[PDB]
Amino acid sequence: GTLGINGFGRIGRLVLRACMERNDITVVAINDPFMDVEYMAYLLKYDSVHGNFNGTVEVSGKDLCINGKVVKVFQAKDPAEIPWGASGAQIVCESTGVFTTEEKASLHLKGGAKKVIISAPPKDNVPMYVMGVNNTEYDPSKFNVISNASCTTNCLAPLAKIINDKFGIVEGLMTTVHSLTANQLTVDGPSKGGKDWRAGRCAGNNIIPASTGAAKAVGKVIPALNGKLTGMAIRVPTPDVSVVDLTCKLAKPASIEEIYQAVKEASNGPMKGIMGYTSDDVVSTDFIGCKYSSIFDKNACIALNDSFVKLISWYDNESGYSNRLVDLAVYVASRGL
Amino acid sequence: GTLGINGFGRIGRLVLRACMERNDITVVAINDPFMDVEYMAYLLKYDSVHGNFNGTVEVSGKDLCINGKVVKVFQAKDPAEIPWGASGAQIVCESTGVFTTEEKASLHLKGGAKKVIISAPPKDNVPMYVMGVNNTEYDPSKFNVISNASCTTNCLAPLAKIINDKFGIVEGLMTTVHSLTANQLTVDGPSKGGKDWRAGRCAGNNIIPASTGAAKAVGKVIPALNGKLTGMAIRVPTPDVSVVDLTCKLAKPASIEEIYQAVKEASNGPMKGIMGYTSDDVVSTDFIGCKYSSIFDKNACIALNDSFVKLISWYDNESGYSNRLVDLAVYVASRGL
Amino acid sequence: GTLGINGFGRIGRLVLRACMERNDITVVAINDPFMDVEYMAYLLKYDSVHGNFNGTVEVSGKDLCINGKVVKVFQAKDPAEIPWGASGAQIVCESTGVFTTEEKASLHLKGGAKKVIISAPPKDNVPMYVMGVNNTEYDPSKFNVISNASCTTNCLAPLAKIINDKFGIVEGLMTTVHSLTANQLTVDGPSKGGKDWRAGRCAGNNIIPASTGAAKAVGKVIPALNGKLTGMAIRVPTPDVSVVDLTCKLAKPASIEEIYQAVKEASNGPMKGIMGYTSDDVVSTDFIGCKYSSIFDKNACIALNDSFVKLISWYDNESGYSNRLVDLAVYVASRGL
Amino acid sequence: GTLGINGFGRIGRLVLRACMERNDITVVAINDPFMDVEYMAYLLKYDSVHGNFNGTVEVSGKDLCINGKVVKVFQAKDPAEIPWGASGAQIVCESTGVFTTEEKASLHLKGGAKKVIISAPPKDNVPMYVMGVNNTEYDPSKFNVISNASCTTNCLAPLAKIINDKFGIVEGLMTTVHSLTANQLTVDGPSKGGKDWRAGRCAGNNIIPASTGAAKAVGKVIPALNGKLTGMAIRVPTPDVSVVDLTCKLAKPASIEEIYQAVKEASNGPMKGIMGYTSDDVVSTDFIGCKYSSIFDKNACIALNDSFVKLISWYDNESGYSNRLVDLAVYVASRGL
Ligand SMILES: NC(=O)c1ccc[n+]([C@@H]2O[C@H](COP(=O)([O-])OP(=O)(O)OC[C@H]3O[C@@H](n4cnc5c(N)ncnc54)[C@H](O)[C@@H]3O)[C@@H](O)[C@H]2O)c1
Ligand SMILES: NC(=O)c1ccc[n+]([C@@H]2O[C@H](COP(=O)([O-])OP(=O)(O)OC[C@H]3O[C@@H](n4cnc5c(N)ncnc54)[C@H](O)[C@@H]3O)[C@@H](O)[C@H]2O)c1
Ligand SMILES: NC(=O)c1ccc[n+]([C@@H]2O[C@H](COP(=O)([O-])OP(=O)(O)OC[C@H]3O[C@@H](n4cnc5c(N)ncnc54)[C@H](O)[C@@H]3O)[C@@H](O)[C@H]2O)c1
Ligand SMILES: NC(=O)c1ccc[n+]([C@@H]2O[C@H](COP(=O)([O-])OP(=O)(O)OC[C@H]3O[C@@H](n4cnc5c(N)ncnc54)[C@H](O)[C@@H]3O)[C@@H](O)[C@H]2O)c1
Repeated sequence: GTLGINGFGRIGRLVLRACMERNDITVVAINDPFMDVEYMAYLLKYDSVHGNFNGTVEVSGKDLCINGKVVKVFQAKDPAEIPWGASGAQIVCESTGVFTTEEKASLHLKGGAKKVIISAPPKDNVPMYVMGVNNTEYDPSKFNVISNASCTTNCLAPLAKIINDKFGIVEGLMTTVHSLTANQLTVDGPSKGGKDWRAGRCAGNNIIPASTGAAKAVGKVIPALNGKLTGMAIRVPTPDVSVVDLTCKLAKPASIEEIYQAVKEASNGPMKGIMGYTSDDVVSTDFIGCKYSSIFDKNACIALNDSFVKLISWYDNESGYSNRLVDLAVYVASRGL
Repeated sequence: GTLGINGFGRIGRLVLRACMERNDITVVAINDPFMDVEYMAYLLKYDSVHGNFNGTVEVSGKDLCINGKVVKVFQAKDPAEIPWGASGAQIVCESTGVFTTEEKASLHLKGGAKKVIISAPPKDNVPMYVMGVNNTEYDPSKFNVISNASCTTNCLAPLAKIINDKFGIVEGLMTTVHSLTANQLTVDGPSKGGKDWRAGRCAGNNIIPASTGAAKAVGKVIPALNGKLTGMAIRVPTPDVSVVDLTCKLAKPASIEEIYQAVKEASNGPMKGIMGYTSDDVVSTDFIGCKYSSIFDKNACIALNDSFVKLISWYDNESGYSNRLVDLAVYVASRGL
Repeated sequence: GTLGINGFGRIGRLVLRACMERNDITVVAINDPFMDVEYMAYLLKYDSVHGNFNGTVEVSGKDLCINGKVVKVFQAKDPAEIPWGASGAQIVCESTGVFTTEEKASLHLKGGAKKVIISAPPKDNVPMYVMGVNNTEYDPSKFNVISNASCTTNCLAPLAKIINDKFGIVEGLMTTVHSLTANQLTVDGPSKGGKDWRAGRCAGNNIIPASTGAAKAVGKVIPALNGKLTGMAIRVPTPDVSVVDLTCKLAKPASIEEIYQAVKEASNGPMKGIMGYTSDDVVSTDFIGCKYSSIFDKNACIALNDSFVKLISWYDNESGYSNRLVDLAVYVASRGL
Repeated sequence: GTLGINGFGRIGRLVLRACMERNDITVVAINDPFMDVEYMAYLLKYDSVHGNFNGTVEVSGKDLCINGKVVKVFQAKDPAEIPWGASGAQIVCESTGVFTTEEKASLHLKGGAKKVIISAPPKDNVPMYVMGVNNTEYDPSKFNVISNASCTTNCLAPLAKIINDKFGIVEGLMTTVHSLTANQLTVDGPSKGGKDWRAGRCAGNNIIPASTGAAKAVGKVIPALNGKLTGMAIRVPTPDVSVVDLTCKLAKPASIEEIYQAVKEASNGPMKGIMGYTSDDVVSTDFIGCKYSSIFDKNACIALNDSFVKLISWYDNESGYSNRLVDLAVYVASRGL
């Protein structure tokens, strides 16, 4: 099982770091036109959130040598031009943020990639898989280009699945309090695209409302919840770790204690490694580098009555997501190509 | 109408700044044992959020001279010892955070104060008034010690009143994304009281869940909503301005447009000066120094269906609250003593 | 005296805000291709540091109406294409950051501008004027394109002039602790140009060393100090206000008290409005919106001996600079064209 | 070699974490009256800078069990009352910040401690040792109570020793750009002691000048430099890692390259483990958890001429200092008692 990364950004670099921990997938090629091999080596070795790379990075010459293993480096604007097949890359992690359609992401298959995982929710009807929710619905004969959804969908959908299966979600509304991202700016200025005028405001001293499609995305991943969730985000100045705040009306009565046991039962059985739980007095920094998709915080939750609850789940939007994308690439490899 | 301030902290100092804008109430005495007159002058003249004091501050000698008017200064630990009557202070703004019972705050009446406004939700059954919600229920013959509730209750209760009167709230759950406060710490350490273990975590790099009684407080201020709201807070690193995120099931169908008109109608009529609205792409810094209790953000709100909505309202937790406390002191003066 | 702004960024917008306070210069046209008239109106009305615009902004139709006065708006990538003469703009404030040569900035004169002020230190030998230092050396018959230097050069050169004239600078080394800027990124990523690899690291949680040419620039503005100063910057997460820390060996003995009087004498005479001083326990937020170039902080300075001193001067890098650029445009207008 | 910790704050807790990495010293007792055993366990297991404790923490019952080893816990205000001898603690790390005299810190010897290390510069003439500078001057027959100096003195004195021995320091002035500390406040308020009025200003949005005695302290640790250094600090909002900026006139000519080799030679020989160096484009976050006292940043330094240089050295003020205090406790144990 071999992996190519297009776009060596926050997700592309932490996907690389996650594979270097992992014995059943290897990164064999990277493409990023806005950094040479030496700048790629620097942004890999040093991270302002995730700390110094655990291992060795050197430049061998238009290639990286990461823990002693050769990683071919490319600088191609066009996906059709990256020689993925020559490099021996079977799956491409597409993490540029700018090839989020089947039309655009399928051009990677001309380079000789077998499968493409988009690291984003798609602009079209590319199927989204979330690990431990609907990843086993994946059909290798039907799709070559798939999406791993967003950080937030990977947080919310495991929690929503547990809740819906055990109690039933009638109606739900999510807020995500979300750490800041590359789309935001250090000082007030024109947003790229003049599209989210608010995203362009000084990131470090503002609470910034954002639209997110994450909650409607849970309706694709869990069709039972189609039209039962919507949601909004609030961007805050912290550098990493985000929190989903899911308000739902339940079809059956459930105490927070009953919900906590339902979560604990799934975390210790079918969603081992994806869903986690805590009863500790935790704060966002406590999950930097957490590999779980979703950590249910028992003591932060509040119920109005047995039927109407607000549930709090943490997620490392950088590190948790990247582990899931590597999980899905391992899973997709096991199903053939 | 004359005002004494006990506790020259964030609320005590901005109450002073609000009165200096105001022609129908004057601050005549301050008490704070943890700052001398010269340090009081400094913390008044300079503010990291609210900017340089608009006017003159000098030390005349154990007294302040603020815009040319003498303000007597005291350094008394015990409220029974502050000579409020001698200084000519009729109302005491009690903003220490440590005399939030009738038992403790009534000791100010021994000093010759006529009325006490607690600048906090009380630990006992002191009545809470919120301006433009239930302030006209105040009976001067029945209470000498009253509370102005919290910043958050002053944000949520005007919005909840508008919504409940027009559509009816069945059930509601609030999240407040709240700017950081004096209870928090710059670095991880023992909380004062070892009570909110999470509040003691490094304030500047963490998202910190908090308990808040603000939403249950709306059930005292609006008895129709007793038991219909609860709520939680999330402390974030921004220095000022907070946002209430009210998820409610409504008894009547309402679009966000219908809710926006209901808010606009109340902001331009009975809640002039308390409730505001915006359709601009606003972010938290845009309300620093806003005197409104609550600014409804039309474009941040989201409805799941005609009956289940999430509403977003901003509030300057420092400046908006302080104006309301000065409003209530003016109102309480007009009712006698 | 009329002013056109090319580049409606942090400096372009605060130059506009400074002129709206000012009765002897008017902004008559703006050019920015990366924002339409409606987005320009938004970024003008709302500021995360400088607060809500003091006055009215509306869109009249591909034009702004700012405090009731028409400001023509353009969206041209090429300076040769902006019709400055048609709009009646005599001086162009060139604040894009990308036309910092005479070759590139002189193309504005094809549009019918008479004079160009670059809002940056130049990449070539365009002359730099600093107000109250060497602005009277300006020869209108010799130069049409001039530079206003940097924020830091405007802080350091008034202080260096006072010190050098009174005591004599033998050798000096500057550090500027500098608030974050549009060149920085919210999260770790490729710098624009792959040039300052460090500038591309997460701005909000890092102390970031930077190169600055500000101190060598003081050697152009004050030729007596050519080769006597160099300097470096440290970027820190605060949103605005910077501090120059000038370590100098002096040719004559001077106590900090003697230096404080020298500064006070110049602030109250020849550098009225440019150089300021404080003996208060000030912190960076206390100078947000300060119009001075340089505020000498007496109590932060330290001398090793009568000859070797470290001097601390604050500056609002956004607001102070923008006032100086408007000052220089008023001055340049008074000298002819 | 056994260690007791008085004061389980940032330094007390990271001293514990450093010993748990270390095979030649064991923490056997902790005293902190402002946290019970359960709150001590929480503040040990979770850290907003240093991440989750690497190992196990449980409460056995008024005792901790840390990686399976019993650590006795006390809650005594008075040092004379802590039974250090009963617990088997030979050295006491005194890290409260409030027993920084021989008079006060010697009361720990009544509890049956043999030696006391103050984790601070002393208010009196307690001797200061810095590891790899003057620690071998320590005489166990002459002193039972010693100081490990400050974080900054441990950064500056190794660098100053290398520079002075090789080139000679004529005169030097230090600035430290310093991460925020427990003395600072989240919002503007009275400083504890009304002493550093500036330290009491909102920590997260301000650049705050501070006095530091660190540079004069280098004159005790290196008597050759008595009266040759002074220095000041600037507190900035970052949560950890600080940078010393040493401007010195040298007695011999030295290029930054010659200084870099002098540092490299000492880092790889006599100051192995204390002094480090980097030529990478590093930023403060890159040294979180660095165990070095001082990391010389070649590419951030600047020389005016061969004789007058500004040198930049990083230090983790929390983690680097704590390792040095554990180093000194190991060293002091090896010399007898
Ligand atoms: N960071 C998060 O919290 C997060 C979490 C989940 C998903 N995502 C998604 O992942 C994607 C990337 O996010 P990010 O945070 O890493 O952003 P980023 O800006 O840090 O990374 C994008 C990278 O792609 C590169 N790139 C741009 N155009 C390219 C091209 N034509 N070919 C190759 N490389 C190109 C850029 O140079 C950059 O390094 C987005 O779709 C985003 O929505 C981000
Ligand atoms: N800041 C906010 O956002 C906010 C908003 C609404 C209400 N409040 C409430 O207002 C109160 C004060 O809040 P704050 O933010 O100003 O806190 P703060 O810590 O800034 O102010 C409290 C002040 O009281 C002084 N004080 C303490 N003990 C005293 C005594 N015995 N006598 C006199 N003065 C004494 C302290 O020195 C300090 O200056 C609290 O009850 C708080 O919950 C705060
Ligand atoms: N902010 C500071 O502290 C500061 C202080 C002094 C000087 N400066 C200098 O001023 C300049 C601008 O700085 P800033 O902080 O405002 O940056 P900014 O990024 O906020 O502003 C630059 C603006 O120019 C626009 N622009 C880009 N290309 C253009 C083009 N071809 N035509 C017209 N407009 C174009 C951009 O859209 C943007 O709005 C730089 O040279 C900078 O070094 C900045
Ligand atoms: N954090 C740094 O960067 C740094 C670096 C080097 C040295 N220091 C020094 O170390 C000392 C502690 O610093 P810190 O940052 O850990 O501060 P801190 O406030 O985090 O820790 C002090 C601890 O001492 C406890 N304490 C107070 N009174 C006590 C008493 N009578 N008995 C026992 N415990 C008591 C407090 O509860 C607290 O947990 C200070 O002298 C400081 O100057 C700090």
